[PDB]
This record gives sequence, structure tokens and C-alpha cells, in this order.
Amino acid sequence: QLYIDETVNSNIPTNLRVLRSILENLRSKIQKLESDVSAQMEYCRTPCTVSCNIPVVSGKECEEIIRKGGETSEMYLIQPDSSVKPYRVYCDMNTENGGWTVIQNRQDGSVDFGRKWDPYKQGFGNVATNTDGKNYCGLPGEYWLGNDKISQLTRMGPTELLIEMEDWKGDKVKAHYGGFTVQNEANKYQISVNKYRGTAGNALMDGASQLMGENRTMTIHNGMFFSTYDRDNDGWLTSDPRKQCSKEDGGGWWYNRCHAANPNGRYYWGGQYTWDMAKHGTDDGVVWMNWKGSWYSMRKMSMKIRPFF
Amino acid sequence: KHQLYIDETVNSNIPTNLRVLRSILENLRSKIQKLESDVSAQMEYCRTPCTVSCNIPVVSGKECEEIIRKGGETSEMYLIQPDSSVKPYRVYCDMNTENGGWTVIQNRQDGSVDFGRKWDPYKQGFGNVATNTDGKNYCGLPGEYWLGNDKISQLTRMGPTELLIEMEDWKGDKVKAHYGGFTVQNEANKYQISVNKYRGTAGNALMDGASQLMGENRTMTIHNGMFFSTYDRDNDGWLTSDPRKQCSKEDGGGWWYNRCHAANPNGRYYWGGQYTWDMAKHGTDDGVVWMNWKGSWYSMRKMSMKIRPFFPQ
Amino acid sequence: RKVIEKVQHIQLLQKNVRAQLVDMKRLEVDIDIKIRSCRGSCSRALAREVDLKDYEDQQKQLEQVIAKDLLP
Amino acid sequence: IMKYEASILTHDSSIRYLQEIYNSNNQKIVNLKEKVAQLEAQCQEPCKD
Amino acid sequence: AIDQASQDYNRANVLEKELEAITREQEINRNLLGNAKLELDQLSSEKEQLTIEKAKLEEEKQIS
Amino acid sequence: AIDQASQDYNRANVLEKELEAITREQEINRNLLGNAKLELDQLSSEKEQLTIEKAKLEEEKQIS
Repeated sequence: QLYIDETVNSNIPTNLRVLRSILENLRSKIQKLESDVSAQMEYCRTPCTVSCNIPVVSGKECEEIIRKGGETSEMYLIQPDSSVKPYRVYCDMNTENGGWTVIQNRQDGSVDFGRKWDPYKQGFGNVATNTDGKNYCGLPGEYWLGNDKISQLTRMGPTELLIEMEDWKGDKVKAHYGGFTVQNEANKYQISVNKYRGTAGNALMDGASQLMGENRTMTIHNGMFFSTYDRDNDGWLTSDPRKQCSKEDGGGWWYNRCHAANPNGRYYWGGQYTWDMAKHGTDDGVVWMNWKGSWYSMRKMSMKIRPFF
Repeated sequence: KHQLYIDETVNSNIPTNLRVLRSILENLRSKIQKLESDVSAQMEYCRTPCTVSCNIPVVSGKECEEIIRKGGETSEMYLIQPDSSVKPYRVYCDMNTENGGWTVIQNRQDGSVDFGRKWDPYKQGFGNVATNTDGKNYCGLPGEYWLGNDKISQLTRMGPTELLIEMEDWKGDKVKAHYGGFTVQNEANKYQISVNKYRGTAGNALMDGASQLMGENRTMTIHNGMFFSTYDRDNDGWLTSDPRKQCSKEDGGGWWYNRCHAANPNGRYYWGGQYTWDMAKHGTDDGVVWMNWKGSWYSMRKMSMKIRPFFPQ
Repeated sequence: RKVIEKVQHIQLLQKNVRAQLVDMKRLEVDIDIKIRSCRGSCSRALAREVDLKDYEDQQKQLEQVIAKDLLP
Repeated sequence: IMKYEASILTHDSSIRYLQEIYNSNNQKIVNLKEKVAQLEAQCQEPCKD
Repeated sequence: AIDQASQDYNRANVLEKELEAITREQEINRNLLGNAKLELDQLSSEKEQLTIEKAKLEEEKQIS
Repeated sequence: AIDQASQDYNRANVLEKELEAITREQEINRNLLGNAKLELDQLSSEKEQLTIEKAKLEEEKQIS
């Protein structure tokens, strides 16, 4: 009976030491978080403000505008159809040939992108902000233009597309799409890009580049419907609260099963983010797979248009 | 400046008010710890009682007196029988003290027995009569007891019986107090005590009263001609109708109580002798107390009550 | 206003603490005696001490601490 | 004055908790008072002869 | 939980191992001042005994 | 109750790390005791300078 395990009673000590120095680390964590969410809720008593001096030169879109002499990057006001109320917009008049009408921007995660179906139709976010001491908003804000709004912009004719992105190491790579169309609402804003070229890999028509076979074909955005956390139109025709691509607090998108890319994803700092960081243990961040990976969210990310010649 | 006055210092004298108030409440916790632990260890000891082998010696008699005449001449336990219609009972006779023939009817020396008893246990007697002296077959040492009422009554009710009372302080000085007369009555006479013919080194606390109280305040510390009372039976000199003027209260001994006492040998055995108001269960003086020699807050180390019939003249 | 309402609690407390500190003395004794009162009933008797010097050392405190209040 | 309305809380926990210990002890005591009454009945019997 | 709180107090066990080590370092903190004064005290008079010798040894040249 | 347990736990663990911090100044204790030997360094050089002075004094009083 040399089997006395009073030894199993001198590592429960070493054990309980840990399991307390863990449970009472996490307690003083919920301290700092109770404290901080309290402070922000106080700063959020009063809104941030901008004074945006609408430039004179208008038009239908930002190409007209650059042809009409308007030659610097800032917010402009535009009106594409006569029977459609005019709206503000940021134009890049500096990239390749200018004439770019930004419709999606990301650069500091200063906007909550995980929004319902409706707030994706109209649009949301800051179109631009006052720079330095100048009187015109010459810097772009994080925003989504609007489905309805993006629908008709493209349905007006041959519209190309540019997609930029930066990593956190300081590298950039683009992704052109000579063609691009987005339908209306009774057609669930059905995308469909083509004529691809560039240095960031055709994530939209080819699916994820580190995938294979059927399991890659199901990560093709091209031809996909559009869906948001409260309204589901992904590949999964299998109805279940578990097989949605857009789950609570995750950006609406042209989701298949599920994604090779999501620029309406969540803005994880630093870059590298893992399954235990994600609210749903998914890859819900700002991701363009075909370049960085599956657990890397982008530093910057921009989606511009400009009709095609 | 009468507005630069605000007490911001009620923030250095409040830390030093919980720096204590918790160093005290938590030091009473670790006390309730130790008391809970002890009442448990003993509770386990009290699964199996103590043992004695009391070999009743040959020579009997009516009283410890006869027994000394009847050739019995050392101090130990004996059986005795007063009247024939009475079942015999044991008793420890002091033979060495003065001239022997001493029928011990109360004893104290280590608190070994509880005295906070009701009427009935006092009526029947209680406690150890003697204890197996070291490695011998006869019970040579005595034990703490109270020989009982009915028994002590009749045992004097016979003929002239003289009473004796020894005692000790915790430094080891002694005194005595003889009473050439002594009587306890039957039950329906509430075991009424009555003494006389006092002498001795301890002070007639039983007839005269306390040495320090005077006037009316002394005439109430008189045990003579007093009835007997226990914490369940009120027969003390009080006639104020309230359950707060009883001389004997819960966990207090039974005795001949007036208003209230000059002496209580059926007290509670406080160790060390010295015992203050905030040690007592009721705040009163309930210990092994003989006022006329040691005051009111001193519990006696030893205290015995031996009797003998009246002869010496 | 508030700091005044505190003392009302912080004194009803401390007057209750001395009332408990009393019984912890009355008991500790009532216990030391009732165990001694077993020596002659039970085979074994619990060999113990009673440190009173402690009680009157933290009765020395509390009182030495009971200062004024808030009246002048 | 700022934390002279915050320390009333740092020193209000340290009232309700002090009262908490106390109230426990007053219950714990009234409990050990039963367990003594159960040691009284156990110490009335004279040593077994 | 109370038993835990009380168990973790304690506390004073560690606190009063400083109330009995801080003052030990403080008694010797006045032994920094009450000694670095008497150390540099010894210096100025030590330096002044050097000066009394020089402004004296020159008078031995006037002897012969 | 728990709030209290934790408060005490942590303050204890903070104290653990402060007792180790003071005991590096206990190192510099044997430096002050190392100055009573540096006091006697100059105390003895004073007794040494003093006796040099009045050895020179004995000589000027005998040339007058």
C-alpha cells in the first residue's frame, strides 16, 4: 500500500494558486471595462461635428465633375438622375486618372459597419471631415454609400471598379474590375463584376486562393445576392440559426458560403486576429483572403467607381 | 476664517476606525473558530464515560461517626445507613481531620462536576463520592459532590449535629467555620437551614451576614433560617414579583438564598480565583464565594462541608 | 449631510461590537467551566488555557478609540 | 472635492461588510449556544462504578 | 466568502512586516544625515589644521 | 463579501512585491556601518595632524 497519493494533495495547492490568480485577474478586468464603457457613454453625451462647405461644381457623378474642371480630392455634391434628390459624396481626383466616386471606405474603424438591412440600403457613416484648418472637407470618412444609391450609379452604364487596401506593415495592392453592376431591391442588390486585373487576386470571381474544388467555388461573390445580419440571402438554403454568414454585429455583404473577402467586416487593430477574439469564432473582419489570409483584417480598404472608356 | 473649516480629517480618523473595528471582529472570528473546535473534541470524548472501581469496605454503620468507633480509621469511601427504612448509600468519611467521624456532604477541588442543576438533582444528590487513588483497589481520594437534600436533612434531623466548613484561596491559605448546631428540614419546610454555636477563622457568614455590608444591607446576607432555592425553584427572600429578582438563575448553584448571599459553596468554579463582573453569565456574583473572608469576586480553590453528631461538650 | 449620516451607523455599530465583545468573554468563560465540569463524567478531559489578557487588550482599544462624534 | 463623494462609498462598503461580519457572528454564537446545551446533558453522569 | 475575506486577512501579516522594516530603514535614514553632517564636519576643521601648519612653517625660514 | 476577499487578496499580492523592494536597501545598510570605519579614517588622521601641530609649537617657543 505504498500507493498513498497524499501527492494528489500537494498539487491542488499549486493548482488553486493558479485558478485564483486567474479568476481574480478576470474580475479586475471587468473592473476596467465597467469603468471605460462608463467614460465613453459620457463623451457620447454630445456629438462630434463637421462644417462641410459644399463646392460649386456639381454633376451626375465624379467623372463629369473632373471633366467640368473640378480637380481636387474632397467631398462634392452630385445628382445622377433628375427625379432623384442630390447627395454628398467623396471623389478621388488623384488616383490613376481621377474621376473616382468612393462608395465604401475604411481607415480607422471610426464607424460601426455591422448594421441592419435597412441602414445598408440608405447608407451610413462620415462622407468626409474638415482637414487641418481649411474650410473644405478634404479628407474621406468611413462610410457605405448605399445600396439603392450604388444600385443606380452602376445601372446607368458601363461602370468600372477599383479596390484598394493596406496591410499594417505598410504595403498596398489594388484590384480593378472593368465591369460591375448591382441590381435593385426586389433583385436583392445582386452584384456581378468582371474584366479583373491587379495585384491583390481576383477574390470576387475565383473565390479564396488557398482553397480547393467545390469548397473554393462556394467562396465566390460574383453573382451573389446581398445579406445582412437581420436579412439572410447567403448560399445556405439550409434554414437554421447556425448557418448564416452575417451574424449579429457582422457587416452585410454579397455572401456565398461564405466569403473570400469582406471589406464591410470588423476593424480588428494590429492585423492578426484569432478564433477566440471573434464574437462568433468566425472570420468576420476586414478580409481579402487572396492576399493576406483568413485571420487578418485590413488596415485600409476602399471601393471606388468611374464609368468605363 | 470660519468657512475654511470643513472636516477633511474625517478621512484619516475613519481609516483608523476600521483599522481597529476589523482587527477586532476578525479576531473574534478566529475565537469562535477555537471554541467551536473544542466543544467538538470534548463532545467526542463524551461518547465514552470515565470508570471507577469502588470496593465498598467491610465496616458499615449509621453515620461516619459510628464507623470510626467501629474500628474504621482511615479516610476513604464507606457505605452508611441511618434508619432501617432507608436504603444504604455511599459517603466519604474524613477520619484524619480533628478526631474523624466526619460525614462529608459537599466537596469542591477541581470543578470536575457541574453544580448548575435543577431542584430534583439537588434533592437526590449528585457527583463523584470518591476516586480510585492511584494504583489501589479502594477509592482513597474524594470527588466533588453534593450528598443531596433529603439525605442531608434526615442525617441532621436525627439528633444534635455539628457542621464544619473548610476552604482555600488559590495561594493556599485555609480557614474553617464550625457550627455546633445544624438543621435542614423536610421538603414541605423548603429544606430550611438553621445554624448556631459558630466559631473559627472564616467569619460567621451564615448567621451574622457579610462583614462589609451594614444595616439593612447586611440583614439580607443572612443564610440562617432560610429556605432552599434553585434556578428552577424560587424560594429566596425576595418578594418583588419579577423574573429578574431571583437569587438563583440559569447555570447558578442551589443554596439557602435570602437577598441574596454572604456565601455560596454551591457556586461556579471560576479558575484562578479572581473573577470580574463581565466574566459572570448574569453579571452577578455566582462563584464559590465566602464573602466574610475574600470579598465578592473570588471563587474558592477548595471547599468542603463535613458533619458529625454533637458530643464533645 | 452624508458624512454625518455615516456616524449614526458607525456608532450603532461600535456600540453593538462592544456588546458582542462582552459575550465573547462571558462565553469563553462559560465554556472553559462547562468543559472542566466534564473531567468527572467523560473518560478524557480537554487540556486548555484561557488568554484573558487579549480581551482586556482589545477592550483597552475600542474605548480608547470612542472619541467625540459630531456635536460642537 | 470630487472624491469627497467617492470615498463615502469606499467607506460605505466598509460599513455594510463590517455589519455583515457582526451579524454572522451573532448568528454563529447563537449556534454554538445550542452545541453547549448539548454538552451539558452529556456531563451530568457520575463516573461509572 | 466571509471566511475567505477573513482568511485573506492575513493582509496585516504582510503589512506589519513593513511597519517593522520601514522604520528600521528610517532609523538609519537619520543616520544618513546625522553622519554625513559629522563626516563633512570632520573635514572643514581637518582642512583648517592644514592651513595653520603652512601659515606657521614659513616662520622657520626667518629663524636662520 | 467577495469584493472584500479580492480587495484583500490583491493588496496582499502588492505587498509581496514591496517587501522584496525594501530588502535591496538593506544592502546599503552595511555601507553606513562601512562609514564608522571611514569616520575612524579621519578621526585618526586628526589625532595624527593635531600631534604634528604642537610638535611644531614646541620649537617656536624655544627660539624666542
